[PDB]
Amino acid sequence: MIRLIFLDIDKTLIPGYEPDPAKPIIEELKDMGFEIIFNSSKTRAEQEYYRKELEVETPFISENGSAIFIPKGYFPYIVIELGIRVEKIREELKKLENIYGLKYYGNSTKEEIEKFTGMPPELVPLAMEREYSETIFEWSRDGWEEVLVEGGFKVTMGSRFYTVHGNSDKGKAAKILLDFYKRLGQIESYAVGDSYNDFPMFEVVDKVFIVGSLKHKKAQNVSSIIDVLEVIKH
Ligand SMILES: [Mg+2]
Repeated sequence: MIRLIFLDIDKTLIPGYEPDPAKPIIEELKDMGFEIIFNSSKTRAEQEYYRKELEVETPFISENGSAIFIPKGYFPYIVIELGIRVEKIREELKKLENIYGLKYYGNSTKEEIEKFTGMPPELVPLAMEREYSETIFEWSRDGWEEVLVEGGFKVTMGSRFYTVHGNSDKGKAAKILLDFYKRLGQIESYAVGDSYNDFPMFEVVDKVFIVGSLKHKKAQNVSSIIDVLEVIKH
């Protein structure tokens, strides 16, 4: 049987932006025989950095399930796009930008982005390589969300800011990836997250953990990712 776990990153796997704290977690999960799938709002460029740093070479899912990346020849990258291109999102944000005082990646400076996100300077370039979504760092007037929703977009609160994306989510992407594993055998699925963008995942796995206080029906709350591992041991 295949044990697979979907791991969110920000505010779930690591405290901040440095990968180091997660090394022990990934090693332990690997020793326990898990297939570790990152499923984060982070861009593919950002996740490739974490993957390389943590030696994770499994499929991963980016920008709130907007795309599934499967390493060439992984199953006995191949990209499955499920969201919408970021240029279409920016076209609409541009129209709303000066109506709602919006600040997002496309209209903010590296400096602003660092201040908004608390991101280490050297990592900001990976965050700016967006393919299917935007992040709203701030606004000066409410109402833009309703407008984007009616325009066909999804607005989902993440670990730090709202994310504007297309017609997909972490669960739709997880569900599709889970089918690939099912062709290989029986699966015991887990999901670990921390915010609203993680809810769609919870609806598709057997066991669910939430790091922090956000409550969810099918989810068991814990204070940290370490706890998740302890619980799993049993
Ligand atoms: Mg998160």
